[PDB]
Amino acid sequence: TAKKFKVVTTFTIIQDIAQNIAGDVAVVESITKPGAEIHDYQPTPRDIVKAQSADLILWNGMNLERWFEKFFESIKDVPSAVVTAGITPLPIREGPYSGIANPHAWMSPSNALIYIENIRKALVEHDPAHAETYNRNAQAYAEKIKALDAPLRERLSRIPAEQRWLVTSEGAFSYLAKDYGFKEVYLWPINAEQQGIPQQVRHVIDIIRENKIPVVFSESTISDKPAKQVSKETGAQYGGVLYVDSLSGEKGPVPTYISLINMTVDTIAKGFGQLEHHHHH
Ligand SMILES: [Fe+3]
Repeated sequence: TAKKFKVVTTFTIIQDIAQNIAGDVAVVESITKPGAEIHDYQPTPRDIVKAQSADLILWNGMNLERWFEKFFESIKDVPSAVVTAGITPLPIREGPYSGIANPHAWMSPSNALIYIENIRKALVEHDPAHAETYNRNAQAYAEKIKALDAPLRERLSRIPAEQRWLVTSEGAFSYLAKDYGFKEVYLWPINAEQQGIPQQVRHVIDIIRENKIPVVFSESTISDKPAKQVSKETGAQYGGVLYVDSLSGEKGPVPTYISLINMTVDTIAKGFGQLEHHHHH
């Protein structure tokens, strides 16, 4: 058989999901590389050539990729497909992007089942010669995602309802927090060049003090300094780096979509746990 069906995605979470559905019969490549900021990414000549060479382009939609529309004007005769059809959007409530959908829908495992379904449909339509391989790989991979729900829930189970505050830098965890009963606090609603972050840093400092929230987090594609400022001024621990916008590289700590969900939930649970330094009181 000749060269495989080539799929190009806008960022790495879609790439890894799509690659599991594709298995060995298609090659899935990501426009943005691990670690790169994906909201205001600036496409390069490599990105255009890679997209022009694909047989299918997958993107998130929900205004995640602010660059995609201009980028896509420069690609001729490549079909695109949004992978979030059927997602129920949560709105951004503050800032210059109030009213636009919060696009980080993949942070909910049960939304991943909708991503998988939409990717599977797109692949079967545009490469029907391998339809049965996509359908079987999509089914098998949905079962892996469904098996995550019960252990993720167990991992968070000793944080009582009123202590479940998720304090992060980007408000990128709203779909995860909704599924698992967390109240979200963020330093900015969504990545962008924007006013109001120093103000919000001080608003969040007050919320942590009033509710005795023990931990705050940052994310892997943005600067950890505002979160460290919050930790310094409140006494809350800096709980480390959460992954939402990007996987790591293939040899780093978060190589797959499932690992991103597990590491993020585990890092959250470790931030609330009492297993630090201990004395005999
Ligand atoms: Fe984001």
